[PDB]
Amino acid sequence: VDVISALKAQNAQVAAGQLGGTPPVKGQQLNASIIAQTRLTNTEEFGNIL
Amino acid sequence: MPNFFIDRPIFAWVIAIIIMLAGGLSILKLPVAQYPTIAPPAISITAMYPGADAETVQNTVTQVIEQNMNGIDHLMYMSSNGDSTGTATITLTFESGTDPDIAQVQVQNKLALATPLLPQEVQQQGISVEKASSSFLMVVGVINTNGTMNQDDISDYVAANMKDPISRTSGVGDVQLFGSQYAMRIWMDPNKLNNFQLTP
Amino acid sequence: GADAETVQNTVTQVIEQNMNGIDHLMYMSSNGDSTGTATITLTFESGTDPDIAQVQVQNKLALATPLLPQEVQQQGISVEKASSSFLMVVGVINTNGTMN
Amino acid sequence: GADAETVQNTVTQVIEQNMNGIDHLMYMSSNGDSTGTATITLTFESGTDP
Amino acid sequence: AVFIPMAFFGGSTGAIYRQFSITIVSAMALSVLVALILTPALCATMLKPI
Amino acid sequence: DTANAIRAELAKMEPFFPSGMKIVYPYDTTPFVKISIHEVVKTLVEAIILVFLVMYLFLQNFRATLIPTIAVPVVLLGTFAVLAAFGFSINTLTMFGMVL
Amino acid sequence: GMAWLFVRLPSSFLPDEDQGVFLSMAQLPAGATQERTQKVLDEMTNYYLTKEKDNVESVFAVNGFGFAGRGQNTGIAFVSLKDWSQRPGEENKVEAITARAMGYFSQIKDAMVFAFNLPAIVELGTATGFDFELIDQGGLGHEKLTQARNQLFGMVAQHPDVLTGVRPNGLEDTPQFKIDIDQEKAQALGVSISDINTTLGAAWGGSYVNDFIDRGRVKKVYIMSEAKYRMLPEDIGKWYVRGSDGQMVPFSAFSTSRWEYGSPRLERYNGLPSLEILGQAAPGKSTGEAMALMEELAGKLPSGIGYDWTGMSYQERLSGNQAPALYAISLIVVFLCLAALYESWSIPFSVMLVVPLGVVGALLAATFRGLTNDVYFQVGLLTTIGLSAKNAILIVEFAKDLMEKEGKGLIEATLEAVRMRLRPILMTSLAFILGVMPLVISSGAGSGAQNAVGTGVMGGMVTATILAIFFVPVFFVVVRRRFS
Amino acid sequence: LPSGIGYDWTGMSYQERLSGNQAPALYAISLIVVFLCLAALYESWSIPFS
Amino acid sequence: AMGYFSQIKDAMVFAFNLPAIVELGTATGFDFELIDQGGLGHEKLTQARN
Amino acid sequence: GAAWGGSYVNDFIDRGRVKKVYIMSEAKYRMLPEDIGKWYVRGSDGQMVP
Repeated sequence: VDVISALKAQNAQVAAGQLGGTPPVKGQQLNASIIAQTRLTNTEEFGNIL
Repeated sequence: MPNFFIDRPIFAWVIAIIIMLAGGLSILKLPVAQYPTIAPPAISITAMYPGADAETVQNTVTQVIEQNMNGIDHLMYMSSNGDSTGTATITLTFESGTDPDIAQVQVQNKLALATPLLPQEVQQQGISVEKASSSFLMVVGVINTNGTMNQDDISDYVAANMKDPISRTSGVGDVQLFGSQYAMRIWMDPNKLNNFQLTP
Repeated sequence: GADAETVQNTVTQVIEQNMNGIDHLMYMSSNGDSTGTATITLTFESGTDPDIAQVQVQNKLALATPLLPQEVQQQGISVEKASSSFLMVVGVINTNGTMN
Repeated sequence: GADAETVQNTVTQVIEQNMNGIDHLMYMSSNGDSTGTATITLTFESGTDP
Repeated sequence: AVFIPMAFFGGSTGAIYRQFSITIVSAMALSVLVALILTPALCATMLKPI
Repeated sequence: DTANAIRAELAKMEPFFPSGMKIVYPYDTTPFVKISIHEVVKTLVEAIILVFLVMYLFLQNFRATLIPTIAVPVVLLGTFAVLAAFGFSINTLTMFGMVL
Repeated sequence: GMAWLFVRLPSSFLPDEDQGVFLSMAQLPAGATQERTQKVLDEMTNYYLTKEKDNVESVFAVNGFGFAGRGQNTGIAFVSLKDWSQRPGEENKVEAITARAMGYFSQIKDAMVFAFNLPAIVELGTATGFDFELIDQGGLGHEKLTQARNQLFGMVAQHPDVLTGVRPNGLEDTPQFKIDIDQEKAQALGVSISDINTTLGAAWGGSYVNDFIDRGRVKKVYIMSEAKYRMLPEDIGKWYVRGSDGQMVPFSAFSTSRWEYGSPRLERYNGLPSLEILGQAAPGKSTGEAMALMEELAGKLPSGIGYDWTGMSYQERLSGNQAPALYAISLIVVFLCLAALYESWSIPFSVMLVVPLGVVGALLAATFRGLTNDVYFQVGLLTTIGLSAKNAILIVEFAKDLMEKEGKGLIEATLEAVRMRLRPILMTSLAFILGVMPLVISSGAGSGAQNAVGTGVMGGMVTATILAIFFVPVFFVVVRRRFS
Repeated sequence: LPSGIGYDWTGMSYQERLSGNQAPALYAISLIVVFLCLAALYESWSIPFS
Repeated sequence: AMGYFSQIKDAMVFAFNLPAIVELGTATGFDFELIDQGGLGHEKLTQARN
Repeated sequence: GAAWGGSYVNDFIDRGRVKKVYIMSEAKYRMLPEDIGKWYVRGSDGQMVP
């Protein structure tokens, strides 16, 4: 059960929005999407799960 | 034959008058349009992967869906795009003369076959199969001459009172609202949350 | 267990706000009663293919389903291309009178 | 990782009970095996559009 | 010409009148076809000279 | 037809608008369709007039020239009947065909 | 001469029309904000409502929404012109109006602004011109493909005499903000990863929590940070998440940030990564010439980079490819009908020898008026085939009858037929010519299509009358002598 | 009724509003066509009236 | 039955016969939906109905 | 909800067929407004609070 819980928690997707997203502050000039993808790809990352 | 009607002019007149009468009656009922149905039918598949970059969308959803979509009858060409917002749009253009309803049914079947391979996140959102168009037939704008309502109020009134009845009008394929419906916006302040030791 | 108000505001409005883009849709009516059942009926123009109409309605409902409460989904949403009047009623009687 | 009885009682019976309202249906048959696979086959009339 | 136009009734009742129109028109067409070819052949043979 | 239905629906909506609200039409391709159909019909009648004059030039007699002109409405209306029979519509392409 | 003219005649699919409306768009550089787009849209609207106030009725600018690609750096404007009656002359038409607009819009220096006319088949595409699809067939990768596209634009800019207003139909690569969540540090500080993800998402991208009832209507409920805490990379540190110990810990403690550049909208065409290119032919050039030049230019691109046409260009290429078959089949069908009707093989050959006489006139008519080889012209060519064959019939059939029924000689019968049937031929020919005369001289709303339909077939009639009235006797006499 | 309270017709009421009674026009067309057929039959414009 | 039921029964009892075409109800009947366009609420809609 | 409206927990097999399982208050305890006070909920401390 603990292994299942850890594995479910480790991989996910984050809708991190954007810098300067709408509604923006007056005078904003940079709009960049925020990417925070803490995803695990190879075997060692899975093995490294706490 | 010409001699028969030479001797019988009233017969020929009757034939001509009957043809003309049928023509006028047909004119009364005939529809009028600029062009007949010329453009090839198109079917759109829209799926959302919330908070996924464009590269992730292409690899995870669009590639999987496109691979299965190959082989449908009377398929002319496909196109796709994966936005940074996570939306994936697969547009399938079929050969002219194809019945769009059967095309939609077949596309739905293939999408059902390909759905389990998709990420669970995009399965929760729900994928849409709809007949698609490219250009707006009409744009109807709403203004407030009194200069009392901003864009939010006008847009909310439209979304609440005009979008749906038009969306269900006969022949209206799709309606896009150039605004946004009202929503209960809660604007958090990180300083206050931290002061009260709360999190979103 | 949901009353009429809950049924409307949690199921019927959610479903009917996504019932757009369907072809040959004459009019749409829906009602929710105290027994907890929501009934949305979409009438189509004469000559409309019932199978295609059901397919399109089902597509829109599939879009609108995940927003519904879990209990509603578990009970099982049903889409039927049926008439209004009963074709026939097949009653069943126990002549012995032993059963209930 | 499910047996035949589990597969039947939890998948096949439910699907069969909710397979109502389809047109031109001749018969349906189904099975569940030790591997965990439920296969439900619906056979339609000859003229039916697949 | 008497019965054809009632086929083109509009509205919901249009099919109702179309049934009668098609039935009677087809019946008349078959009737005149029979009277043109079938009946004259029968009259020659069956009718004993009077 | 969809444009007319939309305009009728907007006409129905208008009475319930709050004070000051106004519907504008900043973009619409239907007026072009209507004007183009009007133009092609004008071209058709001009063609009929021109054809009449050409025959009258050679025939040099009204009754003689009237005979081929009678063949125009009968053929055109028969063509409209044929279009109705096979489900075709009155579009600029059929109008061009008739003009030819 | 007919072959030479047909080879040199430019091709196109359907003529553009003045539908009373046209579109516009603005593509600010990547990473542009909504306000900078709104300023550009205001400049466009001001131009429309001041420099073109006599022709432009209203402008409906939509910020943040584009025909292809939706983002803060895009925007479109639907421009509706005055009534056709209020705009007289060629200067007050969509072609000239958009030409004048592009002259001003090419000096914006802040964005890529385009004004374009609607396509004839509005359902097929969003704009007039062509739909080029640069395709990465060799798996080169996105970076190579954009490099290939940039080179293609470099080639295109060298031919402004043919291609004009050539633009991508996508979004350029944008800066992206990457946040590295060092999960081990979060665990050390006692903070759940789920809390981190939820806090970040709800703070910076909003979160649709649930619904609420607003005046009896089901509307959404969103939570998002206030604007001033959601603007800078520094604002990451302002957001605190509660640890298991109950001590708030800032995002700066367990995360780092870095800038990357990735595409916001990736495209695929027929299962291969692709970049869509839109463009128009320069004034005085047809779509066919532009498409030919585009194919030639795409030939010189590096290997592994293919191409394909879609939409209107696909249909145009299909029309060009299927035409010759249509012509051949139509000629064969006409020949067979003539053979069946006249019970001969000599008569049909003599009649079919007349088709070039009408075709050369049809081609000359289009060449003189500067029209192109559209679908309408193709229809006209078929009509000219019919008309020339009709005149040949009017002579030959009467000539044939005299040779059989009256037993006259070959030359005598031909002379008699040419003498007697002259007047009906001229009557029918002039009737047709004046019949399509209103199409040719039309100048109004649908004048683009009407001229295309009428011009080609009108000249075909005049040559199938003038030339055939002399050449048909030659064809009939020559064929009959050889009994071929 | 007070402001904001619309109305609409459904069911049969809806179906009747769309359907227009074309019967007089259809019968007029029938009479005209029958007269034309009779004129063709007798080769006279007057005899049909009988 | 209506005479017997309506006179005596405290509740509203309706004995009736289905029409020839079930969809087309009573020839004199009509269905009249009273729509709350302005979002007034159920109470105001009921008052308008009264 | 479970007391006064019944709750569908899961399924069970009855004579081979899958049938639902419901929990609900016994009829006599959900009939009157006063029956609300009979129902108790357990707090965090473990005490039943009405």
